[PDB]
Amino acid sequence: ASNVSIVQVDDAFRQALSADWPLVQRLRHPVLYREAQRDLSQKVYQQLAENHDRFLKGQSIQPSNDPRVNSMVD
Amino acid sequence: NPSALVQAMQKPVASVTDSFKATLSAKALRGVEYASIPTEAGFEPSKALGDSVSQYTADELEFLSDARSSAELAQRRSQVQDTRNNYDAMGQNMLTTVAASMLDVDMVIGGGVGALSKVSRATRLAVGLSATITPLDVVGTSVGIAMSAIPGIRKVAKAEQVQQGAVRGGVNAAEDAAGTVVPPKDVTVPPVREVPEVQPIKTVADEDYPKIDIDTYSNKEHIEVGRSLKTTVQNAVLAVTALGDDLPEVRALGRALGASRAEIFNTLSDHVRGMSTYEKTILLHEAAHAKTGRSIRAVESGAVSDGVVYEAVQRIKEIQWYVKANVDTHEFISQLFNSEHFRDALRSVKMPGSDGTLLSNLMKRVVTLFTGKAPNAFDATLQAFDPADVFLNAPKATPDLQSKVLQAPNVIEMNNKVMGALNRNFSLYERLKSFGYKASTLADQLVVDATGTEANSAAHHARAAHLASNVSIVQVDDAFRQALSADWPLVQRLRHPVLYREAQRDLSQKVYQQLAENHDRFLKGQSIQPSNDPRVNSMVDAFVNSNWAKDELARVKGAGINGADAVRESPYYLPRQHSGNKLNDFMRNNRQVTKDDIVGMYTEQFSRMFQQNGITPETARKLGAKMFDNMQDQAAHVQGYRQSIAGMSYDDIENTLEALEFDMTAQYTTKSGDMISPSMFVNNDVMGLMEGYSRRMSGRVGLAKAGFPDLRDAVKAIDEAAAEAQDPAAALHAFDNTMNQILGYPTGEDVPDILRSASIIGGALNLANSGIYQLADMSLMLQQFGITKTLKAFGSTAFGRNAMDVAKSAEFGSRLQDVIEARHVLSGKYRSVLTHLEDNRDIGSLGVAHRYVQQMGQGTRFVNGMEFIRRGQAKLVSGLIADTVDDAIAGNASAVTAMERFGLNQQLLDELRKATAANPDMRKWPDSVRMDIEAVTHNMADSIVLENRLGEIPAWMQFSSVGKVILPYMTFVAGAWNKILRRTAKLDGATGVAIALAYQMPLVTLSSATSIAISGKPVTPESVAQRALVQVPMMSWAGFAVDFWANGASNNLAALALVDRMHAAMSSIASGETNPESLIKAVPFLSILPGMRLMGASLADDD
Amino acid sequence: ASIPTEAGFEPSKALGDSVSQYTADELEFLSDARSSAELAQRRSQVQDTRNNYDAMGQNMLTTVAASMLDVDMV
Amino acid sequence: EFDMTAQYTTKSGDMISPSMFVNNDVMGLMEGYSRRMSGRVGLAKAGFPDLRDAVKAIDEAAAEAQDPAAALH
Amino acid sequence: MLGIQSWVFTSDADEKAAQARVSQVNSAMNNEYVYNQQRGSLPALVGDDLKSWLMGKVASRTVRVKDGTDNGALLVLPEVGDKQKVFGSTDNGIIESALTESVTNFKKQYPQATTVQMDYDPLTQELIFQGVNAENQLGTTRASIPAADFR
Repeated sequence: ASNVSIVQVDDAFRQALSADWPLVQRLRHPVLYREAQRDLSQKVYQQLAENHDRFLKGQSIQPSNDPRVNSMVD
Repeated sequence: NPSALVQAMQKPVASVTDSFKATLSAKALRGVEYASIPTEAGFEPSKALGDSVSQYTADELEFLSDARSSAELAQRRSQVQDTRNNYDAMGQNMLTTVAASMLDVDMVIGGGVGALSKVSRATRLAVGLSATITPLDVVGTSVGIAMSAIPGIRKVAKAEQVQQGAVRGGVNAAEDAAGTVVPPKDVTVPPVREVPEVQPIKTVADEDYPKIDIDTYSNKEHIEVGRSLKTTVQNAVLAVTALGDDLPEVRALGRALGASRAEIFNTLSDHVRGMSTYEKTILLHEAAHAKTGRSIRAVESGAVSDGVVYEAVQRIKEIQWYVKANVDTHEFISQLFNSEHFRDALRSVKMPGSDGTLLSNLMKRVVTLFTGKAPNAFDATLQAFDPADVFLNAPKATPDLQSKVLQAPNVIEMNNKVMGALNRNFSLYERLKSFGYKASTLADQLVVDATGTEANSAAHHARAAHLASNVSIVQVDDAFRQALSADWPLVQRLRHPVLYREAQRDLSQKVYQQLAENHDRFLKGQSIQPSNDPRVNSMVDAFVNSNWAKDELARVKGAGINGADAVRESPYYLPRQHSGNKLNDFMRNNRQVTKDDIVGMYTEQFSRMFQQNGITPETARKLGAKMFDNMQDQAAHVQGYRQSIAGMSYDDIENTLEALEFDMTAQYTTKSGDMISPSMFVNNDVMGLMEGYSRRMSGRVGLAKAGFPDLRDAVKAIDEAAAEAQDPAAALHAFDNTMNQILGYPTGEDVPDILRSASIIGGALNLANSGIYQLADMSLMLQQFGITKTLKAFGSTAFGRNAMDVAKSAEFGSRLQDVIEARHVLSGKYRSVLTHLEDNRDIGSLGVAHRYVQQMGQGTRFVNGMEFIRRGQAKLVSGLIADTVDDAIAGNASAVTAMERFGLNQQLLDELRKATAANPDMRKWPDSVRMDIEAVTHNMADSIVLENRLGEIPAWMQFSSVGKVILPYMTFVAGAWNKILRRTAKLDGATGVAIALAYQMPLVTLSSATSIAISGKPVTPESVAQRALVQVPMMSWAGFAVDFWANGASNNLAALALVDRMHAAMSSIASGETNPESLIKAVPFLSILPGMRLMGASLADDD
Repeated sequence: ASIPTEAGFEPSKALGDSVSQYTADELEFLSDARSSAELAQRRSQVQDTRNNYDAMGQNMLTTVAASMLDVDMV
Repeated sequence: EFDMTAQYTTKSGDMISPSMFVNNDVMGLMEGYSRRMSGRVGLAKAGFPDLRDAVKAIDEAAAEAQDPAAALH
Repeated sequence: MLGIQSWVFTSDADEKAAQARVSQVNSAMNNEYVYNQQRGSLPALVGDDLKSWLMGKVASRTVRVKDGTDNGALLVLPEVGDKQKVFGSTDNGIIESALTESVTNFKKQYPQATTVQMDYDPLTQELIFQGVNAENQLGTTRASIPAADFR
């Protein structure tokens, strides 16, 4: 049951870097390519901290100005 | 058939608003300027635009779809065009559009055409340009520029010089004429001398403007020269070689390096000329550290596998490893330069795998790095390896700040001092903790705004809860305004100010009465029926659909706040209270009724109510008398907590029994035969009854969630904490004052609501490297400009002299300070005057309203702004009266012979002097003489308003020395207003942010000047400007801009929503992320600077 | 997995008249497309799937063993 | 319970806080949670909602074989 | 349109001015293109047609101030809502003559400045002059003039 829903978020992470990193580029700069994932992970993790604490206290949620984060959260 | 299967198995298309997030997205902050336009029945904004919807950018449509009537749509379509025209000009330079996000008041406070779209475009532009070398620095510099332009001032000119200059135009501009009419054959000199018609005006550069620059090199490696001009290393080096004819032929090394950071010199072509030959070689020697830029790229995957450099890094790291066993890269490389015997150590060893000393092959690879030309120039560097004021500096923690009061030696003190100048609460939280340990634990539960934990103070929760209410109070406020939009055009309101006030009192009574019936009928299962007055139906409908009535009853039951289940619920609910004002006002006109009758009146009710409990007659009279003593205290605003701890603070019987059901129709008979009933003294207004309830219930809900659902232990926890400090008396007073502010009670001081400021505490280090300090420093220098100009303006005018001089005298400065601060008027004896003036007159009574209704744009921005000035002036007038009454009681004969002009006589004065001597406290006047001196003052209050309209000193007021400063004030301000409208002539947002400051700034200056003198220190412009900061920190200056933009319930939404947008960004910054979005959102106080420029510079212009 | 989603794409509206050349399960496999490129690639794979099984149809028994030996199917 | 923002000062003057050592990745934080909660839910439905008796039931079963050391392992 | 006088015999000084002015025009065109693209109002053209469109857009806002030295100076006026409120007239032949004193003073104060840029600040009703460098970089020199006296 869990994996049926973990996958839907995995496919969103892959699609967020499909552009800006074609297969040919990944083969040239292996080390730097890893940081492009660490940056998005940090951003999304931080964004999900705010919306939780605001939800728990009856306030309102607001979106971010980076188009990838909104899609990842959705 | 088959196509049915395809769509049956597809998934539903997403909504058309799920996309466009961060562009569409709070309507209250966008319709303030159109509030008072009546709604149109059956209007539909989509059906009215028709084909025209194809000429908008998907957010202009969002702003246009709010129209409720044709006129509103017509006005919105007009504003959308000015919004384009303004931004067309700013598009000429890309950087300026980045700074537009932080400096356009309409966009940062409210009312603009789209706010998210501009921010989400500025962030993308800032990221793009960096491909001033990182996205944060682009944001930081975009505002450093666009604010450093020295303004020009007007000055009087001699007519002859201007005409000479203008004549040299035309000529030099008519040589391009063809001259085919009246050829040169037919020209002659005229027999009279002409002269053009130019005006006598000059322009002169200002002298007091500061030289603002932003530091963007502290957090990066950089080179200092002569420890200003800022350039880059690859730019400086070339200049050295060109102007380097006195160098050993080293010059070739410089040329090679120049084809291979930030630099600062404490005109570039001449800076290097004023240097000795030795220094400018050390400049190249330190520039040889270019390896660092290349060592980093080979650690990160930037230089993926590029030969030469990739191999050189590997075979430098190998040598770095070798030296450990047998005898990071940055320290090794640095040691290669900054030492002598370290180099000597490597000479005494040969490599294990090739010829040459270990040192020799190490150098071979450095040349490959800082030149990049693969593997002859080794001799040059070898000889360059053999005291000057050039150094290579590693990143440092504390930036360079130009303001005097912010410099600190370490990072903790600097952080403490920066937050003090922004928010009021910080200096309060700091002062609470000095009372020992028990105070420290309790402080965290009341005022702090934690950034790293769930447990958060009571003020934070109260602030969060107080926004929900206002989201629904506003929808009813806009209905009241629309009910009188007809029958009262703006021109009529300005003629009949007094009568206009009754048109509201009538509707309030009607609606209040209507909501009483529908509640009692709903509670008994009957049916509701509408009324025959069309306004009442609309007002009631706007109230039911507002939906706040059930929301409040649901929220208050949350956390189980004491005896709240006893209340009963219905959509038409509305609380009940008595009013001490209606009692006094009725007892003033009628004097056949005395205190002896009201107490007897309440005795009859009390005796009948508790009959079943055997209430003895004496207790009936005691309760009757204690319903009058604590009713006068309600009108004078002298109440506070510790008297409503039994239950909630909205029941009139509990508050009477705690101090040791009414028929409302039973008729009592007085001594004189006049009949009386308790219904005449009930409160009637709606809005003033909704805001009071909401504000106190928000404060109670916020306090419960912090851990005190009942106040009984809240008191005990304070009494116990205070008995630890060396002076228990002060600590208890401080905590009592804080609690009164939180719960929403009148403390008697003139300060903004506690909920309007934040107390962010968190990580000092992360904030410093974000760059907020540099932006806070800039906004703090411009205060010097405005205050200096204000002091000069006082020094110039004749009225400014003797007015800046009374403030120094110890004989009068103290009283003027009290008159400005309104400390004798807000609570206590004299509040009757302020109550009478406040809610019994309109903007038409100012006089200045008539004189400017046509220059200023005749719109909402005029009426909305004039209320602020009304509420400013009333306090001054009341304070003047209060001062001149106490002076008369003191003994000043000249005042007594002016007091009697309005009805005093020996009998009143003797009794007043007797009463004041027995008790000097006098929280209220005695009942024996209340109704006479109260009427004497009210007669005076009316007269001054009529004679003083023009801004003049009445004949009978010539005795008062302090009055010579207050009465003529409004003429001084009118001068500044004229010069500003002679410069812009629009009255847009930037002009409002200037006019408000023009009115409000001088009072702060006078108060601060008075405060400094009494402390025995010299009063210089810098001293006054620094002392003003500990009264109105930066984030409170923005309060005035909001106060002049919106009025009433709409003010709270804007004022509160700025603070949370700041806390929510600084919390993310303190955690470890520094997205430029966060930096943009984290400085809302930076909006008022361009408005400050207009006011500050406009005070120097000649007339 | 790694193909970005297309805003407002609809697999039924893009096929149009072509939906009349499939066997009621190829349509099931084709209705999952979220963007034009994904549909183009699915339509390509469906053709190789026909070509492979055309050859195996020469003998009836071999199609029985295809159920247990085709990795893509099991 | 931890403040996560309060700043400590080391001997050398460098400042330090506990926020620097928190986990950040998402997927590696989702899979770990799901895998262990699935294992706990499965064990409960078999008759051991709490592990305290699960340990005891093992300690008692091992002391029957000829070599208790191996069975417990 | 560049304002150079010599058309038969030219020295290197004219070549340097022409080289600087070409880069100035290129920077102006780049700024115009960026501003148009951000608002989403670019036309459906490519290559030479787009180049001609941009050149025609820029050509209308060019003014050749006269005095100060040989070849005078070249400026590009900023875009404004309506010219009659700021400049006081819709004809460039009067603004060209009126800007002479300000340009001469600005060049006298800062001899090292080679080119001048002009910008408008609507908030304070102010006109700003600043020196510019190649590569779209900006210098440190700046000046300010109110609009009232210019009108």
